[PDB]
Amino acid sequence: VNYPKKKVMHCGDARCNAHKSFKVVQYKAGKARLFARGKRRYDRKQSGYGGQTKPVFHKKAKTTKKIVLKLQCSGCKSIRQVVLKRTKHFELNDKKK
Amino acid sequence: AKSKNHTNHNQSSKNHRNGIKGPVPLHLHNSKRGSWLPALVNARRVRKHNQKAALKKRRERIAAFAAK
Amino acid sequence: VHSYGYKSGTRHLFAKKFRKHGVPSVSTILTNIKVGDYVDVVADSAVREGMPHKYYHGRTGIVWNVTPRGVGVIINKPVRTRTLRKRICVRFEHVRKSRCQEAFKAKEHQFQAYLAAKKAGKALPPLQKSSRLGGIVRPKNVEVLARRVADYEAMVPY
Amino acid sequence: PKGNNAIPHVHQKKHWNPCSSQKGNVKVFLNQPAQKHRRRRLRLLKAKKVFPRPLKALRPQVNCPTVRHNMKRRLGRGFSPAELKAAGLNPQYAATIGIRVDSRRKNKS
Amino acid sequence: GVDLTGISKKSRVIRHHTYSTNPYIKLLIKLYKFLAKRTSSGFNKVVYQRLIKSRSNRAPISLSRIAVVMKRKAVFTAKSKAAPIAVVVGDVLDDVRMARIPAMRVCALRFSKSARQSIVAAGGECLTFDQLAMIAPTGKNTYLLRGRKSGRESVRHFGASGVPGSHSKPYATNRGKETKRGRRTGRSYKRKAFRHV
RNA sequence: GAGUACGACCACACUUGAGUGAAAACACCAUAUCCCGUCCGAUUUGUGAAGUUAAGCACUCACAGGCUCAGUUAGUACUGAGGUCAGUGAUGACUCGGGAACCCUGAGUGCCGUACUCCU
RNA sequence: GGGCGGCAUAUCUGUUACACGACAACGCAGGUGUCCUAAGGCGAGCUCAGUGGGAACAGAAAUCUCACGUAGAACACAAGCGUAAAAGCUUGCUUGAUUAACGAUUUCCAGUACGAAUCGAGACUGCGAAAGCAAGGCCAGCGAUCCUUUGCGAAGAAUAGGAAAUAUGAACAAAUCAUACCAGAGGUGUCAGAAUAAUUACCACAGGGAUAACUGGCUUGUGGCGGCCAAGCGUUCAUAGCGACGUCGCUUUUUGAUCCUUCGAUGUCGGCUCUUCCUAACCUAGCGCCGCAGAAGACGCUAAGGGUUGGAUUGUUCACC
RNA sequence: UCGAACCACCUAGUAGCUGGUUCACAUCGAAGUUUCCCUCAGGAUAGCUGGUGCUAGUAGAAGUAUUGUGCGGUAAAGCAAAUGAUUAGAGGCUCGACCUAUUCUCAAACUUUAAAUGUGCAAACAAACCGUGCCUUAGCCAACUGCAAGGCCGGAAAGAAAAGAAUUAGAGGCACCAAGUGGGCCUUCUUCGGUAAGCGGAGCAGGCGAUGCGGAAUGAACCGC
RNA sequence: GUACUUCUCUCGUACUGAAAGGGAGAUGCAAAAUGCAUCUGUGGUGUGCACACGUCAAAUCCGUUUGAUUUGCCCAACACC
Ligand SMILES: [K+]
Ligand SMILES: [K+]
Ligand SMILES: [K+]
Ligand SMILES: [Mg+2]
Ligand SMILES: [Mg+2]
Ligand SMILES: [Mg+2]
Ligand SMILES: [Mg+2]
Ligand SMILES: [Mg+2]
Ligand SMILES: [Mg+2]
Ligand SMILES: [Mg+2]
Ligand SMILES: [Mg+2]
Ligand SMILES: [Mg+2]
Ligand SMILES: [Mg+2]
Ligand SMILES: [Mg+2]
Ligand SMILES: [Mg+2]
Ligand SMILES: [Mg+2]
Ligand SMILES: [Mg+2]
Ligand SMILES: [Mg+2]
Ligand SMILES: [Mg+2]
Ligand SMILES: [Mg+2]
Ligand SMILES: [Mg+2]
Ligand SMILES: [Mg+2]
Ligand SMILES: [Mg+2]
Ligand SMILES: [Mg+2]
Ligand SMILES: [Mg+2]
Ligand SMILES: [Mg+2]
Ligand SMILES: [Mg+2]
Ligand SMILES: [Mg+2]
Ligand SMILES: [Mg+2]
Ligand SMILES: [Mg+2]
Ligand SMILES: [Mg+2]
Ligand SMILES: [Mg+2]
Ligand SMILES: [Mg+2]
Ligand SMILES: [Mg+2]
Ligand SMILES: [Mg+2]
Ligand SMILES: [Mg+2]
Ligand SMILES: [Mg+2]
Ligand SMILES: [Mg+2]
Ligand SMILES: [Mg+2]
Ligand SMILES: [Mg+2]
Ligand SMILES: [Mg+2]
Ligand SMILES: [Mg+2]
Ligand SMILES: [Mg+2]
Ligand SMILES: [Mg+2]
Ligand SMILES: [Mg+2]
Ligand SMILES: [Mg+2]
Ligand SMILES: [Mg+2]
Ligand SMILES: [Mg+2]
Ligand SMILES: [Mg+2]
Ligand SMILES: [Mg+2]
Ligand code: NA
Ligand code: NA
Ligand code: NA
Ligand code: NA
Ligand code: NA
Ligand code: NA
Ligand SMILES: [Zn+2]
Repeated sequence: VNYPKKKVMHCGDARCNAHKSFKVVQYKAGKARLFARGKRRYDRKQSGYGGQTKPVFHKKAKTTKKIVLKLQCSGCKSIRQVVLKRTKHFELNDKKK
Repeated sequence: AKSKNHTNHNQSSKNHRNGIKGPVPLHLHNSKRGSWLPALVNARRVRKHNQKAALKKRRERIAAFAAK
Repeated sequence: VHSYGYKSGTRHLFAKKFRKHGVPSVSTILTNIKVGDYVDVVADSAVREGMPHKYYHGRTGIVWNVTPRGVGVIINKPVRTRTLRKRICVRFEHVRKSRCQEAFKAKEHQFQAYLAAKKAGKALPPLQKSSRLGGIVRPKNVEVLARRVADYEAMVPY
Repeated sequence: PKGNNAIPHVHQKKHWNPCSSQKGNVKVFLNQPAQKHRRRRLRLLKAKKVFPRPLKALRPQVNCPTVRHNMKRRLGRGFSPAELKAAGLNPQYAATIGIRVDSRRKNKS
Repeated sequence: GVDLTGISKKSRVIRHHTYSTNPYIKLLIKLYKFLAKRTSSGFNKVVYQRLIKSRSNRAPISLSRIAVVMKRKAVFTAKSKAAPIAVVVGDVLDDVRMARIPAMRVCALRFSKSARQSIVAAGGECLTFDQLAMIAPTGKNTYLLRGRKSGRESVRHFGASGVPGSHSKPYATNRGKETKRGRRTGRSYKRKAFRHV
């Protein structure tokens, strides 16, 4: 799926409250922090004898992921997140066919 | 060991043993929640005035009975 | 095998009559639908927006809500040992004014006219008599009813 | 069936019950009336032995802590030396005449 | 044989004797059983029927509720007519939210000490059902009243709390437990507060 | 007795040939400076009135094709209820009720509104 | 039965399905985990598939033109339905595929979720001269808790938490850090969602005739044994003898199908031995018929009283000599 | 005693599996089906059932008719109508093809048409009808005496005639607490797979299971009851 | 064992928000980013025991009582606000 690099869409913030030009960036998850609360609990549980204490998922079935696009306002600098349908090939394209 | 898959053989008899109860009459549970909002808001203002008129009418009846 | 989608098994139910295709006409658009009216839920397969589920096709109910394009209808639906009042949301193109109360309205109007005539001294219409009463019959053509020989040959083809 | 009931949390999964294989972990109070009588009997015997001294030594009045109980008053452990000095009593001599002494309690008011 | 399918579903549970062990309750039942049978009084029939009911089905009434309903009846009542006797088949309880009440004649199975004191101090009087039968044998000029039962915790718990439109309280000793999934939109789903009937 | 504009129902209104057409309309028609649009003023847009009923349009005609309503098909096909009914079966008839379809054939060939105009 | 296979495991269309709705099988015929910044939205213009007549190269088949053309085309897929001044084709502008105050409802259904839907209300927009039309491509195309991760709570204003400043780390403060509330994303396809390789004939237990292996019972396709009709064979001549194409049966001396009985057990192959029964008759007793001269034989009838062997190879039944 | 000895203890180990489970009478009385589940010999969950009742004893009644008004695409029928399949002559333009009108025979996944049996609604007491009636609305409309809505004040009411013009062993509704069941089987008609089966699998409804009695000599299901 | 005592503890009379923290009467007049005044009072409407006014019909042993109904208040409950 080809998606435009810019989108004219309504901005909810009080500064705009109107259709604005948003820059498009695909979402990528951040790195898991070592000192996150769940990660700290997991490491405490894992320490010592007893082997693996939590399930490790193996039976992967999905071949795709839902595309999340982060729209950054030109003036507001705030970001909105939208979800597209699952696809195998997502690219940001300006050249309209 | 295979068994039976599905049937509806006795279900009608069970349903009719206590009977298929009739629907609730239209004058009960006639809530307007989720209906067209502008009409609902307008009706609310009318009902508020009606409540005020009902209060005034009873006050007048009390005074009328007390006087007579 | 058989699947259970929204429009499963509606091949003949959601189809136009022969030589009766086309979108709804102006008469449906100009119809006035009011809260409290009786309507018949008949799906128009040429619209495909606001279209009721196949169960509610051919059912009659009371309108409880009117929106700019839609109508809310209360339909009785038996479930197990009780009857539920289901509020379905459709478009106005799938509802027609019901005539289930036509006879009762005529009966009430006839009574008011009869009462008005009685209170005004006007002569009342004569009362229809029963066709089940005894009477004398004078025939004008009498024929013998019997089984003839030609009747048996008339039912043998080839 | 199970029906609409509270979700049980009875907490009785340990070997609390005495049986053929478990010594159990239980406490009964069948001796409670006897211990009450014995405690009163001991107090009467103690009063006779220490006669004519009062059975219970003198204790001060203190204010219960926390905002929930600050309006209440009760007996404290012992009199502070500051209170004893103000009353004209040496704390070591006071302990010999039936006065409880607490050198830990401060006098903040 | 006679086709009588489902004839037993016509039968209803009708009790003719009290479950109560109170001898004084039994005496009142004997008195009003005779009055209901030998008098043409709807009041006597109802009072006898209510004397047989269980304690849970004899809800208590508050003194403030009695005072309010009598006032509603006192207006639109002729100035030459005496106020009726408030008759309650059940306990009458005091209300600390109503300081000032008028003088009323109240007949009840039982009064709380505060409620009886409040009634007497207001200039009214408390009556037992034997006195009520003596002075109103047919229940003339009486106001039969019933206590409230719909505000009880048992009623508030009745029904499943996880179905759309339900607002019953669950059976849980820990209030903070059972608050996450099925009760908040952010935890899977939230049970719908309203459902059309 | 007709026309035009907007229409409701959407063939009794469609389709194919043929003929007829008062008045006013409608329509072909003339034209390209400007508004506007095309390879093309064909369509469309603008501006016009020299011409024609030749077409559209409207009426009428056809042992016309369809369509509509009836009859016939036929109490037939099928079917609800019943039998310790017939038959080895296949199935069928009977009893108390309900009751089709095509072919075929008879008749018909739009109807009803609002506004303005012609006949006047 | 189980295994192997397949998937009927979540799900869509037609049919089974018996003219409301609903309905089974490892019934029938097919689909789904995708694809599209356009293949979404809107306006305008246009009409498609195919035919017929005609025009340099040009022919069945290139493009031009004119008539007919109820859709016989097309609408990303499987199917049904629907659609013609469109829902199709072309094109001009667009981002209604955004947001959407926990509005209500349908389908599944326990009237719970999830997924798809329907009718709204508010914001900001697009298209259009305008009524209007759009919050994706109508209806299949998808995902809980916990955990991880991202977005929003901009700046400044308030003598005081108010109509309007997110909150907490509980002796109090600042800055970090970690939490919290709301909305998504990473996934469970056994699709209401465990984190999983074999072998056992050395085997064990609880049980099951809910379930296989052996008798019996129902079938009788298959196997076996017959009938009817008469194209042909029989030099000749349908029927001495037999009988294609068809068709109607019987039998339970074969296999199969089924799983009713038995799994707190009905001893499972063959042979030996011994008795009895059946007749669809090999010999023996009679009798018809012949392509019956005789002899030797074919076919058929009544008849089961009597008789029906010795050996080589093979555990064999069977087979062969 | 050995493919993990013996003794004591943890240990009354756990078992959705097998077996057992002690007096009487009386009033009632099932289910083998739905959804979810590593679920298929088990559970939760609705249904069926008992108990407790509550409410003003015909109130919001009905496995049934009648009348009115909706819905349908199965049985039939059709191929001389569309979509598929199919036999053969004839007429037009020695063969053939092509076209035309026919003809023989068909359809669970074909249909112009179209039943029987069905299915939704209505048939006067919180309702509906009448009034140049009244009050309110931040609702519609260019406004309003119009429309939409919530009420108030009056009126009229065969309380539903006549025409075949209903009937009822019709107290309607509302809760609460729970059990057993969640292996079914048979039959009339409909019906799918299979050569078929006392075979497997469904629909509507009866029945057995849970039930004897009187009959068919004998038989859980047949007849009568 | 029975009799006696508890400024406590506990369940309730108040509930909400993740929290910081806030926290529920009616009527009248009037519309003040905490509006004023009063305190004998169901917030309103629809349906609804008894009781109180009447009013019809049936039956009386003529004292009445068996139904229905108008109006008022409506208790408990149920439904819209
Ligand atoms: K149960
Ligand atoms: K203190
Ligand atoms: K955890
Ligand atoms: Mg979205
Ligand atoms: Mg089962
Ligand atoms: Mg069908
Ligand atoms: Mg149809
Ligand atoms: Mg319970
Ligand atoms: Mg309360
Ligand atoms: Mg002229
Ligand atoms: Mg031109
Ligand atoms: Mg002309
Ligand atoms: Mg001419
Ligand atoms: Mg004709
Ligand atoms: Mg049906
Ligand atoms: Mg159906
Ligand atoms: Mg268009
Ligand atoms: Mg909601
Ligand atoms: Mg979709
Ligand atoms: Mg789609
Ligand atoms: Mg959609
Ligand atoms: Mg800020
Ligand atoms: Mg699973
Ligand atoms: Mg899934
Ligand atoms: Mg699952
Ligand atoms: Mg699971
Ligand atoms: Mg070995
Ligand atoms: Mg065992
Ligand atoms: Mg076998
Ligand atoms: Mg055979
Ligand atoms: Mg042969
Ligand atoms: Mg078996
Ligand atoms: Mg065995
Ligand atoms: Mg045995
Ligand atoms: Mg033996
Ligand atoms: Mg023989
Ligand atoms: Mg022999
Ligand atoms: Mg022999
Ligand atoms: Mg034990
Ligand atoms: Mg199990
Ligand atoms: Mg047992
Ligand atoms: Mg019984
Ligand atoms: Mg068992
Ligand atoms: Mg047929
Ligand atoms: Mg036909
Ligand atoms: Mg055909
Ligand atoms: Mg009907
Ligand atoms: Mg009548
Ligand atoms: Mg017998
Ligand atoms: Mg509370
Ligand atoms: Na259960
Ligand atoms: Na909008
Ligand atoms: Na997810
Ligand atoms: Na077997
Ligand atoms: Na012989
Ligand atoms: Na039998
Ligand atoms: Zn912005």
